[PDB]
Amino acid sequence: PKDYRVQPHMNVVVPEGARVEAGDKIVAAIDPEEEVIAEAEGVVHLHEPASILVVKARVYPFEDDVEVSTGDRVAPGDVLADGGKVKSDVYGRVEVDLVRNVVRVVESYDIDARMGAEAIQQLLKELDLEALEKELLEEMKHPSRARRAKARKRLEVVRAFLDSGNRPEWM
Amino acid sequence: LLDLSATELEQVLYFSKYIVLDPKGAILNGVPVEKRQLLTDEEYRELRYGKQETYPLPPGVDALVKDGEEVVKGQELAPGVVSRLDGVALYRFPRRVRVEYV
Repeated sequence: PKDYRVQPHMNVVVPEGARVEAGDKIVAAIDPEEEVIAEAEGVVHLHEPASILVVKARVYPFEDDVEVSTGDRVAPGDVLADGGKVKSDVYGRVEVDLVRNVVRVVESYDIDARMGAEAIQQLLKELDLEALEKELLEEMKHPSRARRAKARKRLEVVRAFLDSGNRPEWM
Repeated sequence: LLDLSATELEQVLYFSKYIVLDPKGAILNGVPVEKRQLLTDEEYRELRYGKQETYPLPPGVDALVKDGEEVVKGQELAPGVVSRLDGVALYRFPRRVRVEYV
């Protein structure tokens, strides 16, 4: 195992645990000439990176077929690559990496999100006075003393807003 | 009416920039999406980039992880860096290539 000190001003197009025999350049420096050639046979490793960074993505390798492009929220199961053997497990942006031969996807979503009072107001409008009345009409009786006191004072409020002609959004 | 904590959760997002979790969501942070729970903006911002941090390394300080490799929140990525989030690990640039060559 000859280490060979690769200076940073030299590029390296080699994945970790790759396969190289005495004819395939490893550290292919930006600069030609003197650039290291394949030294004998065997695998290849990488030591002391300048930055070890983590990512909220998940790793999905592939050998062929790239149908999912870059930047699309792929639902947990939507086929990414390999024809139909590679699927996603979470939504979010897909960054295809032809260099390492692996398509990943960062965990993200189009979550609706607000702040302040405009945040609450919409959640008030969205509140269906009706369904809650039934839900609590059961949550009052069937549960014990724990949830009873809850639905107790709770149901009365909405009940009030109903027999009043004023939607809670006016609050 | 709007099933939130009678005081705390209210004041938390009423004046502050604390994102409410009204409609939508499925992605988590360890537990299924919150239907009405209103994670503070800290917990909000740490959902998109919630694993996307560069941890620089001093020269001559190898690693404890070989490229693409699942890390734990607080798992020592390197002999001088302790990561602050889970997910997978990645490399940057190569300064050493130690491996069997006949």
